[PDB]
Amino acid sequence: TRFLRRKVREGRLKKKQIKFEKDLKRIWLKAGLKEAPENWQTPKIYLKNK
Amino acid sequence: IVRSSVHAKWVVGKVIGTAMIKTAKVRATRLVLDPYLLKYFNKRKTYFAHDALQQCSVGDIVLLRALPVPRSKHVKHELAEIIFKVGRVIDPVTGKPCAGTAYLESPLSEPRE
Amino acid sequence: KQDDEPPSSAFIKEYKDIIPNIEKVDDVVKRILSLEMASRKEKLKIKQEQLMNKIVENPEDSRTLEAQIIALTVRIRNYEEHMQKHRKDKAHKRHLLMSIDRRKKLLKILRQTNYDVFEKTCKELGVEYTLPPLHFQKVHRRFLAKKALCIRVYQEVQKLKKQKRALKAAAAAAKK
RNA sequence: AACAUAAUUAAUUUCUACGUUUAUGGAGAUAAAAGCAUACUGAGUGUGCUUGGAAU
RNA sequence: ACUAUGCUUAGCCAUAAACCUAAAUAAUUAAAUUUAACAAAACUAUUUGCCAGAGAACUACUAGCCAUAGCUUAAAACUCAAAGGAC
RNA sequence: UACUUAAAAUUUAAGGAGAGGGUAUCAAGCACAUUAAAAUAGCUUAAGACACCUUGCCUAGCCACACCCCCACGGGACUCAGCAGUG
Ligand SMILES: [K+]
Ligand SMILES: [Mg+2]
Ligand SMILES: [Mg+2]
Ligand SMILES: [Mg+2]
Ligand SMILES: [Mg+2]
Ligand SMILES: [Mg+2]
Ligand SMILES: [Mg+2]
Ligand SMILES: [Mg+2]
Repeated sequence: TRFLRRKVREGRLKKKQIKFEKDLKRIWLKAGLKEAPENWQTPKIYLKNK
Repeated sequence: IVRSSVHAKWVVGKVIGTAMIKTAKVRATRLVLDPYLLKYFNKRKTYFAHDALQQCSVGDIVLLRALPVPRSKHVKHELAEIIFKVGRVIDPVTGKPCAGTAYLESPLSEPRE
Repeated sequence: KQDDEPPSSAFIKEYKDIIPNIEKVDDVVKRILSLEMASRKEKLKIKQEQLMNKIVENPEDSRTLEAQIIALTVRIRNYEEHMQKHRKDKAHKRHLLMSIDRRKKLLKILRQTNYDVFEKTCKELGVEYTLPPLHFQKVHRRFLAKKALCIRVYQEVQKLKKQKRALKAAAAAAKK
């Protein structure tokens, strides 16, 4: 069932990225900023970047 | 000239940081008895102290005096004395410079320099 | 590099003080006993002796912390030259990193015992000493990215506060 | 949003109006020479290593 | 018979019964001490790591990682009165 | 209660020598600091921060709650967790 494991792995990592992105949005919104800091783009750290 | 409320009217500790302006972070240690083992261990506390002249360096033993009014949320002490300067200790018994368990200047001599 | 490198015409440390006394010595004999006909190990005994005189108050003693630190600075700079040619030598790469760690340990003990000697040793040997950090910081992609945003978010909030203070003060000044 | 009246005993009114958690294939019953790591196929073999095999 | 491969030069993988199955140090050889047995005579002090019945489980999930069947970290429900070691 | 001012009982607020449940597969928290010309880049944390979970404890007694909305201007499922009774 490895095919499913890769499918589960790629969908688990996508949720892991959304949780990372959402956690970053919570911080600046709580601080009182209405938009993310200028020139900031959340890094994609769980994708096939390497 | 009423004194502070805090119990620690006088605390000795080591200057573990000096990166704040005119303030020295000091780590004090006390002995606390373990009730199960009946042995004493070190419970350490951090004290912010007002260093007016910024005359403190990391690793030196200092004496703190409780301030009558808290200067800030965490600064409730001032630097009374530097008991031992880091690497520049002066033997209290003889008064001669020392570098560890040795005399940089012999106590027999009288340099008076 | 470093300010001083022994000349090729210099005698080895065994005969450094003996040949001068001898009345007349041939050019060939001086060349045989110079640093040109010696191993690299011999050239390092001359570098160390020069540093001991220029730093240590008593160059005769080699067991002091300042002397041990000088012995390790010569080795460290030697290993660095070795590793510049032997890029894949893993035994000497361990020797280089272990000597650096040994020097830091000795510099810590020197600072705690004789600060005056510590200051001269670092200035002369050109070694910067950084104090050990109280707390270890973990490092990974998620942490470095979140920690970067938090610093950026804070700075922006403080910049906005400064602008508001200037505008508020400017309005008050006009009213006055 | 927050003024003013009064005052030859003194008082009056004002003193505002997002995100985050829980929920609807695998492993377990009643019996009606070897090994470790790893690669390939299928336990067979390959490479290194261990004796918890053996060898006068 | 022949290939991946064993070789070389640049990158990655981080796994062995990676075990002398002995943590690292300073002791002592007497405590009338086989202090189970087999290994490797025994024992003391110090510091750290680790262990707390068995299967479920070198598993599930989480997190880190040039790895994407992997690697490291590592449970619960569950079920039993054993499991296990030396002779 | 006395004096027209001093002894108590009882509370409140700000604090800290030390002590104080669980999970580290909760490992980072993200303004949590100092200075006082308003600058500095600091503060807490494997000696367990932060997060989540459970729990009245300190027992001559003490704490918390008083239908719900942590509060109670307001709103709403609109009141016995006073005694005795009922579903
Ligand atoms: K309540
Ligand atoms: Mg081996
Ligand atoms: Mg071939
Ligand atoms: Mg888990
Ligand atoms: Mg009721
Ligand atoms: Mg209420
Ligand atoms: Mg009742
Ligand atoms: Mg009632």
